[PDB]
Amino acid sequence: LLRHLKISKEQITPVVLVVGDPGRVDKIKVVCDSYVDLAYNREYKSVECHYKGQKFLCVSHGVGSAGCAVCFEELCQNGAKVIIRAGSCGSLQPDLIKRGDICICNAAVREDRVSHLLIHGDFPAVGDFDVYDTLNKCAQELNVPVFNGISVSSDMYYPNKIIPSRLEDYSKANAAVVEMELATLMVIGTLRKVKTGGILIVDGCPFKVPHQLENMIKIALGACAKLATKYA
Amino acid sequence: LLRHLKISKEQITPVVLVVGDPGRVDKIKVVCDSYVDLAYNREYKSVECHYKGQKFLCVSHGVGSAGCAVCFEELCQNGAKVIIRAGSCGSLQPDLIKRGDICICNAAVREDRVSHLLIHGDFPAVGDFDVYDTLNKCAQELNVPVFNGISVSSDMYYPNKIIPSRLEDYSKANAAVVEMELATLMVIGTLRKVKTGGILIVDGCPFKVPHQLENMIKIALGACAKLATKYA
Amino acid sequence: LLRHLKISKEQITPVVLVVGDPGRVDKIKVVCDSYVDLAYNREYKSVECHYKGQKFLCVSHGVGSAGCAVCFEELCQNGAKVIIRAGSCGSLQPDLIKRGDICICNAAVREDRVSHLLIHGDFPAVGDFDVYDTLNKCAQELNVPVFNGISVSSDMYYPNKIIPSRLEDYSKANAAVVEMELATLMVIGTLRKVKTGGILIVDGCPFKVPHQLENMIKIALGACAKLATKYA
Amino acid sequence: LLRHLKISKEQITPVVLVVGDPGRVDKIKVVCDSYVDLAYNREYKSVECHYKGQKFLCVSHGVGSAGCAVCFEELCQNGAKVIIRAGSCGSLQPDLIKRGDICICNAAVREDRVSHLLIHGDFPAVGDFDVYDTLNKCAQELNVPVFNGISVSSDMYYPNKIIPSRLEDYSKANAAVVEMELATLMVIGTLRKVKTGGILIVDGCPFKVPHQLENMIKIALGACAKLATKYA
Amino acid sequence: LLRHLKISKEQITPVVLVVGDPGRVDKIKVVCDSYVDLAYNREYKSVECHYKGQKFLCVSHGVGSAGCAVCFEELCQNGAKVIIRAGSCGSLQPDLIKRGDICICNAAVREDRVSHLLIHGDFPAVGDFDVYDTLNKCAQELNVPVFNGISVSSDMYYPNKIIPSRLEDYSKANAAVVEMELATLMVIGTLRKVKTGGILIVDGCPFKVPHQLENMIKIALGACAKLATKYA
Amino acid sequence: LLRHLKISKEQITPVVLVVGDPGRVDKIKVVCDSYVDLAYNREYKSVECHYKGQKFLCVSHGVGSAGCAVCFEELCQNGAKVIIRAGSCGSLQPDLIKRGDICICNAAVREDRVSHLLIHGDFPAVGDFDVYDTLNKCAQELNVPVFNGISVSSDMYYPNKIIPSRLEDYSKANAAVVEMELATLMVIGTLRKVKTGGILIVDGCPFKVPHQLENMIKIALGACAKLATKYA
Ligand SMILES: O[C@H](CNC1CCCC1)Cn1c2ccccc2c2ccccc21
Ligand SMILES: O[C@H](CNC1CCCC1)Cn1c2ccccc2c2ccccc21
Ligand SMILES: O[C@H](CNC1CCCC1)Cn1c2ccccc2c2ccccc21
Ligand SMILES: O[C@H](CNC1CCCC1)Cn1c2ccccc2c2ccccc21
Ligand SMILES: O[C@H](CNC1CCCC1)Cn1c2ccccc2c2ccccc21
Ligand SMILES: O[C@H](CNC1CCCC1)Cn1c2ccccc2c2ccccc21
Ligand code: NA
Ligand code: NA
Ligand code: NA
Ligand code: NA
Ligand code: NA
Ligand code: NA
Repeated sequence: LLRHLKISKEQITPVVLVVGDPGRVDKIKVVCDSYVDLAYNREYKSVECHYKGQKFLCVSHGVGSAGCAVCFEELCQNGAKVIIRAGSCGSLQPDLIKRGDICICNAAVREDRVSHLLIHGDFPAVGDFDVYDTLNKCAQELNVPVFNGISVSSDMYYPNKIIPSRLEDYSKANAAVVEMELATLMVIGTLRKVKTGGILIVDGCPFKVPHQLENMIKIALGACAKLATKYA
Repeated sequence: LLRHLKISKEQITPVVLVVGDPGRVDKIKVVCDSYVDLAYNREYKSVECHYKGQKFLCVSHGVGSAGCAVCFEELCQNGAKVIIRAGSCGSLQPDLIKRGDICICNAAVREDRVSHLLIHGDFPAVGDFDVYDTLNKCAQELNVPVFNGISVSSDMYYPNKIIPSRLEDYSKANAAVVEMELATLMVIGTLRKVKTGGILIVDGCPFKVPHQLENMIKIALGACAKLATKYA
Repeated sequence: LLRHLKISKEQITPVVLVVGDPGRVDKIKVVCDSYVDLAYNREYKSVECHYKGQKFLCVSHGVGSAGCAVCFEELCQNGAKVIIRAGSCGSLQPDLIKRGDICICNAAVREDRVSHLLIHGDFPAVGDFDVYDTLNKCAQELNVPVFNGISVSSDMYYPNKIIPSRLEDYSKANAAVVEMELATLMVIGTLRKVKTGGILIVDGCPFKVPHQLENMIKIALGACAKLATKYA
Repeated sequence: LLRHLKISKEQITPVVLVVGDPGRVDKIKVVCDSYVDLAYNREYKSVECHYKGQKFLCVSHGVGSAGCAVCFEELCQNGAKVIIRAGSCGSLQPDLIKRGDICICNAAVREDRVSHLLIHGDFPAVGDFDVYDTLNKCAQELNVPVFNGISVSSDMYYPNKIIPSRLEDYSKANAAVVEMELATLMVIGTLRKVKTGGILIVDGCPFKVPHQLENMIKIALGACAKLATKYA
Repeated sequence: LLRHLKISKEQITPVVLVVGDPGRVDKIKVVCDSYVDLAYNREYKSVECHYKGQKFLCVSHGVGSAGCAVCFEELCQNGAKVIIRAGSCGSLQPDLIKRGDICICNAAVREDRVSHLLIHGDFPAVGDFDVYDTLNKCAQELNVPVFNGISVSSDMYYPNKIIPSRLEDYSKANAAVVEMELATLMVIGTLRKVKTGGILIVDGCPFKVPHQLENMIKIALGACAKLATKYA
Repeated sequence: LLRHLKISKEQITPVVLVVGDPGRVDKIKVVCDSYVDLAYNREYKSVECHYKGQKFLCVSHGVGSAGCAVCFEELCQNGAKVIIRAGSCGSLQPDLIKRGDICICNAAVREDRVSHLLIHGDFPAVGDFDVYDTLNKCAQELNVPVFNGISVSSDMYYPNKIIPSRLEDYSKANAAVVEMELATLMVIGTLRKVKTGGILIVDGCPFKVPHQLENMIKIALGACAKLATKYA
């Protein structure tokens, strides 16, 4: 069994949908056609989802880059071929990207540590195009407006007042949103030959919805099934 | 209510015992005299422990520095005065520090990112002496052998083969153990005027027990009650 | 007139094809339907290309990141909306990617300086998806096999023996090819809201063709015309 | 003979008191019960002190981290087991820590270079607890009020106006005092398995006494004798 | 033949005058006594100059550090013994150093990347004294007033508004002028045992002539002939 | 009075000769024509030397960059115009530069901290040419063979075995010698508009004489008198 996910390599599907909150797994699994509870250890909850004729895991990775890296490494080193993260984010363009808006991200700022412990900082955190394109196409098909851009992946949710946050810098650099895991997923995926992507819903802004969440989940599930079809 | 711990500032005790696994909270709370379940959100589980006439929270912080920082910031900014982490670690001195051995750590290597987003890297991750001294004294009283030293707090649990891990370097520098949160707790505590400490049990070695865990938990609970007495 | 390109903002087309060698501009312009020589100053040669009913500039940017940044900034700050770089590269996967092979790159390693003088190193050098997708589709249409991957953009062509080159590190990290400008183009484009892309032909390997070049040029010209159609 | 201290390894006592000024050695040695002048080379003056039945060296280390490292390395590599630095410092909390106040420090900011040439910057500069506890206890016994905290060890005494000093940053981070050697002593001690500590008297503030110095010296001498007793 | 300069090692003279613009080579070669056109590839134009009885190449290196490094490495690894750069620069002391003024520089700020890929950043970018002295003496002989100082060699000509430029910092540090190649030439020369120097004419200021250019060219040619005499 | 040198600004001569050891001041002052003892505080000993009709201070600066910076800042901010360091060094080219050989250095590697706390690391540590030329000319006049090159100024005299020393790297980069202060003197001098230089005698090699010292001192004194003549 995987040391922390507590599942076997035989239970790892080619496509895996990852989310941060173990509770969101339970909310996702009930909107699939059926499911099989697999394991629940620490913040890592794993369920096998059945959707549109296809099967793919949904696994929670917990909050933050170092914790999610444990999850992602165990999946990538044991059979996963596609990992899509669905999660929440904050808007770095509050005049254009509002609460409830959905963003499909192709790349990320590596404001973590574990990616730098894996490869030099000059290396890009970048998603797989085919995964990005699949998420965009599933949204168009469901007639759900979405934004596209770069996510700032930061290990600091609560800032202090001594070292200035770089969020305003990255906003001026046209980063779209902020969250805490995407860049780690992307680097690990690139290093391990796993195709990755990310779809995120805005729930706040670091500067001065149920319908949207349902839509984002449908997009994420729709894309997982489309990609899973290729590997079946 | 605190955004992620989902408890109120009135429920925050002066002393808090933190652990990584929500399950370990449940294992700890039943060996106290009594307890009050408070909240469970994401990987953050909070319980009020009653032990030796005193009361103190036990809260899980999840795996990894960025995730535990969310927990620690919410406690430090809302009334906590003492935070002791009890957890697991790997031995960096396998000829001297063996599986099951217990280490009480006074300082830590800042191989994370969030501490660096809070204060310059030259700043030390260091625990409070009185907390360190209390944990040592509780162990002596229970006649439980312990080691003392520096912990390497690393955001990388699974290494890759491109960038060498610094664990051997830090072993040669006489670091005792490795784990993934202590340095983050220490810096946040220093910045926020919260006294911190750490007690850890060895469960592996990155290089070439139930009785010990019970002992470590007794030491941690013993020290929490001693410190809580001062604030009551 | 632009200070170094020596053309006017009115002569800047929405789509620009950039190459390193002023001579390659002359080789490209004669395979278009017609052309208009615009300017030639330093290594910056500018020609207006007419191809498949569309018009777009072809401009040389010279060798190396600091020199090409002068070219790219003048285009991005004066009307350019799409910049595609067509150039040469070295294979970082010599068993899979051979001399003459063509690579369409979505992202790049920022081993330059000017990108870091513009934005923090954690920021990704990433291309525009629509541009990447257009280059891939034009190749499929012409039945020309291509590879896709990350380029290492390095300011050091001739290494010395004191500081080890990171090329082997990035090869192990699954970077596909090496060249000297793509990452600079990508960051400048992201900062300036300009869509960028890159198509490259392998002409060597840092470790132990005319038909292919013609094909790569046809792909690059084909994609420029397709994108130019949108802005006309 | 040691290359720069000009004493023999047989003259090295288990406990050594270090100070910056060779003159302070002469002021310290005359308040002991008796003494033996050993050597004086460059700024390194060594005397054997006899106090409360015990013997321990008092050695000057000069101004600044690179110069004191020569002194500390020669002691640690030739028999020293405990090194206590007694010196002066500036207040980083001028509303709380005033001129003449005494601070016993447990850790330090590594704003030097030599510590970084010895071990990675993430490593903590931290003192030995038993040494820290001994200095605190000797002060309580003599009824001498003291403060405890982190020292900023900076290689820059005279700032210029181009690069901002980090002293205000570290003050906001709750560093207590500033001086120029403690962090270097701590890292060298940790690497060499030597127990270190520091006691400092405030003589200024970087921002907007004889009785206290006598008290601080008594505390330092008192602690040296207590520690020396263990090794005799 | 050299890969990019397209000349043979037999055509490399001991002394080489380098300039950025291929056009400036043509302007320089006609004021010599005679010349021999050698090659023109990319931005690298090479001509053999005959002046005051001596012979030395004049070669263009293009804009920017990464591009000029290709030129400089090919010369230094194939016989060159002295390389003098003559070029343009911006004044960092606008009250003292005005448009048209000439500066002979002995050292440079390494705001590039390739020098750092060759040797650690602490290493100085410094010119050869004898070359510096020769340029100064040739100016005195021609009664041409000149300034002397440090050049900032920056890879960023067009700044953006997110990361502050260090030009004001270096101006306060008494750097005289800014340009984009000198530091790269100096480090490569030091590493390869080639004597280097730089003479520059002010053509702007980053903050709030034909006679001078002719004078600067005469100085540069005068110094090349003097140095070439030693090797003939 | 200057805070640490304990002399007045009126006692500061335009030319100052600095050495590390207070004892070397006493050895130097007796070979001048006459002298005036000024002050002795900590490792800072100041004497007014009379030589060949001129007067100039000789001041000891102690061991190491942070300590000598205190000395150099007090001189540069209070009237000094020329500072020459005479000292010892280790050979980084043991096959060419042997024990007793004398090296006159024009630039230095900034392996310190205080220079970096004053100005960004890309800035060169470089000496004044006129000072360098004067030292070379005084040696030629006395028929004393000398070498010229770059010094590595390192804060680490005693290396440990965890982090590799860069001395071999810098030797391969053609650095001539190693010592511990020159780079700090050069940066401080450049920032403060003080002309600096360095002359050094080899007394060891980090890898696998009285007549020479007398010669080096004569050269240093000879150059001080020549420079002092200009300011009198
Ligand atoms: O809300 C998610 C954060 N979700 C996680 C936080 C803890 C568990 C789930 C996005 N987000 C940020 C991510 C990183 C740093 C700062 C922010 C931020 C600021 C304002 C609004 C949203 C923000
Ligand atoms: O076992 C804990 C790790 N516990 C956490 C891991 C995930 C959840 C709980 C200590 N530990 C390490 C911490 C950091 C990096 C490497 C190691 C390591 C290697 C071997 C043995 C123990 C090790
Ligand atoms: O050939 C292009 C380089 N083209 C430019 C070089 C000068 C003008 C045109 C790709 N390339 C590299 C780019 C960067 C660093 C190293 C290499 C490299 C090594 C071997 C083979 C190809 C290589
Ligand atoms: O006074 C000691 C400094 N003692 C040494 C200085 C030279 C010899 C002895 C503490 N101190 C500082 C140490 C570091 C950097 C700045 C300061 C500082 C500023 C104001 C007041 C005190 C200060
Ligand atoms: O003009 C040369 C630049 N020449 C080159 C530029 C492109 C081809 C030739 C000096 N220069 C700068 C060099 C670096 C960065 C900024 C500046 C700058 C700013 C104002 C005035 C002059 C300046
Ligand atoms: O001897 C002087 C050092 N003098 C000072 C040392 C303490 C007081 C005086 C040159 N030197 C080095 C300077 C820096 C780092 C390493 C070395 C080194 C190694 C071997 C031989 C000479 C060496
Ligand atoms: Na977590
Ligand atoms: Na983390
Ligand atoms: Na160029
Ligand atoms: Na460049
Ligand atoms: Na000193
Ligand atoms: Na120092």
